[PDB]
Amino acid sequence: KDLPIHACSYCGIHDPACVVYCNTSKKWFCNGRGNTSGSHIVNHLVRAKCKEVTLHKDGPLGETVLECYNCGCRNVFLLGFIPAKADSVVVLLCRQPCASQSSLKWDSSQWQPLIQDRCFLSWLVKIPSEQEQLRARQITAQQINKLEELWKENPSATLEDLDEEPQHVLLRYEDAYQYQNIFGPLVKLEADYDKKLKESQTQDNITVRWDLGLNKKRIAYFTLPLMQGDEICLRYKGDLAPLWKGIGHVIKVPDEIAIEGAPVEVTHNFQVDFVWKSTSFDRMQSALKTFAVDETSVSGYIYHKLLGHEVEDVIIKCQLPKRFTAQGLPDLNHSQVYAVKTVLQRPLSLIQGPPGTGKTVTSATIVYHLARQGNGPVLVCAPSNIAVDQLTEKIHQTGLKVVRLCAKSREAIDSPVSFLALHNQIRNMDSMPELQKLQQLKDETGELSSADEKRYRALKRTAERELLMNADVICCTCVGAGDPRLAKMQFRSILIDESTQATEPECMVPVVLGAKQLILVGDHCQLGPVVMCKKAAKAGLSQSLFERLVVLGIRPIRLQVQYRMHPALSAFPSNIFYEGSLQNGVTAADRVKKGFDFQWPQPDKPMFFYVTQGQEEIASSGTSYLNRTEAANVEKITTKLLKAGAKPDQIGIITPYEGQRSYLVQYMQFSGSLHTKLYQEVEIASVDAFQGREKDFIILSCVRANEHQGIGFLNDPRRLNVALTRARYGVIIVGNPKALSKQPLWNHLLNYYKEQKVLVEGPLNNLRESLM
Amino acid sequence: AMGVPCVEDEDFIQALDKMMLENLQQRDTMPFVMLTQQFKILNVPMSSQLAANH
Ligand SMILES: [Zn+2]
Ligand SMILES: [Zn+2]
Ligand SMILES: [Zn+2]
Repeated sequence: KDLPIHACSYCGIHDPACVVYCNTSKKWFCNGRGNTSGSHIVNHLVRAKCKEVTLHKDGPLGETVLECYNCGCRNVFLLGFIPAKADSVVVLLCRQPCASQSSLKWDSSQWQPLIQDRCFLSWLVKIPSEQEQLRARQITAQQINKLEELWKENPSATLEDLDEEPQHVLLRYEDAYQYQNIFGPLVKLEADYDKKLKESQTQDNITVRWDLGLNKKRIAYFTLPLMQGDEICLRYKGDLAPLWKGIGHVIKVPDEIAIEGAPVEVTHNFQVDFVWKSTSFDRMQSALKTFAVDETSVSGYIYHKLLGHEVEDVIIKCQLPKRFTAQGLPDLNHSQVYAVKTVLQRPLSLIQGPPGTGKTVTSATIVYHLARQGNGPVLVCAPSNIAVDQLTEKIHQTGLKVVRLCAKSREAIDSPVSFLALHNQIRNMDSMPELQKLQQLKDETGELSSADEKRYRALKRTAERELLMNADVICCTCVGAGDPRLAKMQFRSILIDESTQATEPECMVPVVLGAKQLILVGDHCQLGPVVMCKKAAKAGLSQSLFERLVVLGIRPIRLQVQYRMHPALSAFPSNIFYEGSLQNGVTAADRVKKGFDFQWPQPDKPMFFYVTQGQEEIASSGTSYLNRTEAANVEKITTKLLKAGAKPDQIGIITPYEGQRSYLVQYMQFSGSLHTKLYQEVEIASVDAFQGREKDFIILSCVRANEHQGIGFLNDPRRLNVALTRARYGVIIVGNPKALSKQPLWNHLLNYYKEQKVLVEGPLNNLRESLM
Repeated sequence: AMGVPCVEDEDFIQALDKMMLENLQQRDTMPFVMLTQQFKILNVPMSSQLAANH
């Protein structure tokens, strides 16, 4: 919904007791000063030069035009009360004549203007409390001045509506109306950009193949000269079977694409169009609107904290458990306990979870204890389905009733927690054998007759309400929180994992569903959200809520103990990105891989920088780089690790350039010494592909050998941080020191690796130190 | 207790005073009753001069 009809036309306050209808202007105004020196109606009556007002039906006086009891005069500037003598009656009279000595008999000497101290008498029109006004739109005397003039012939206009560049994201906001005015346009840029992009990805002469139609619904496979459940439109062109058109959902991302009547005899001349949907963008705008317009969507505290206002610290009146460890989950460490303890006693917390530090178990533990404060279901989100699924599984281990809500387009996708999916819980409700019967008919047929269908839908809403309303926890993606099925539902406690990977409007979709306790978990030193549109990204849409809050000065609680890396590997990132604060939950002995006879340049430090001084070159694409010498050195390192005992699927090669990634896979196929399959299972990608993932061993290929600005982890500290914190057991960087050292971050890195005597040269068999 | 006070707050204050001055010349709480036939009840505060005196 929008605001009501009787909302103050300046600030939007809509308490019936506070609003006054101007009879000429046909608009309402509250009796709060806001940021001005007088109430909003009085501001309006002076400027618009009106004198005639009416109060509101649902207010105290009922719907009464304010007028002189005696002569009917409606001029508020002449009106005031006089009281009877010794008696608690009071009438509204115009001062002259009606309220004048000779004309009267009642006490003329106690006449009191309707308009007192630049407001209507508080005891006739209520004055909005300060908390109400701090929540309203913050219009200034001057903006009213301008707005009141923009109405002299466009009465329908607002403050929001008063080209070139979009406004840049602010840190602090006057109110959520400004917040919507800033983010709203940015969200519109990403939506329009994305849509244009999707509709330009369309491809003409594609060879499709099929899977047997034994599974009822059919699959289609093809390779083009990008996510699961994305709707793709397949059209057949030619005369081997009549012109066909069908929609399918993606089930296998990549070369090969795979999408779940149709012409399964033909192979050639199909057309692929990528179907775009506004849903997530629609929902984001919706959230921004709800945030601005609905005072109940988030607590006063959270509203003011999120907008960057000064807000006094509040202790939440929750009860701490006896043991912080949740049942079903292994014991928390000192760092994680301190997080849980702290966050349960606060209305808004940020948890920073560095690589390997136990975010999910920490978040699951927090959600467990929130669940048992008993104030309805906890809402748990993450920007991505893989993160929700991971968190959903951990929460389920504690034995709470969890419902995984997902998009209707992703219901054919499997995951270890499909059995928790709402749609699957509904299917297995033996308690409603009518719904199951109607569902049998849908799945053996096309969509059902309008009577059948009304009934099915009704019972399906019932099923949904039953499961969700009784859930201890609901899990879905940030955007998924905007699902219609969760509208109409209040979430007092909300937790968002990996929030540093969503844009603010995304992250705000769930928050505006009743947040009174919000916990943002993330790491502003690892990758942030992807923003495809430069204008929007430059305007600041790439900043997350978490980040803005961190910049605002809100200090996240940091999980301090990492359990992933051998200590030598944690050392550098800890010192540079995490204030040297990371503790090692795993010892050096704990992190020698078994069946691994590899001879590190220094035996007890399993990392090194191999100097390659290859020339880079532009990939025949025209748009990237590759370094052939470096790639050669990478395969040779890959081969050594394999010979030494390492499992191929536990080797990752990270590289900033497609050209290198592409050359690197080609090279090992056509030039490795080991069997071709073995290399094929070694994952090669950008750091983006390795976010939130780990391997036993990581090789970095930096590619650049000349002076260069660079893309990727060459010039982004956050990407370097992720790059250096995927490996458990060892990491090897291959690159040109001279090229890399221009960047001060790499300079430190090289100086550190040198100081550790692990910057090396020459053949792998006889590796020596580099005297640069 | 000024808010974000503009140069156009001064103008309004002056505009409002004049407007009242101009329109004449031509011619814890306490319950009070108000005329309207119909009566309605207003809660007058102890702050006010109508309560403060009575
Ligand atoms: Zn107002
Ligand atoms: Zn008016
Ligand atoms: Zn009169």
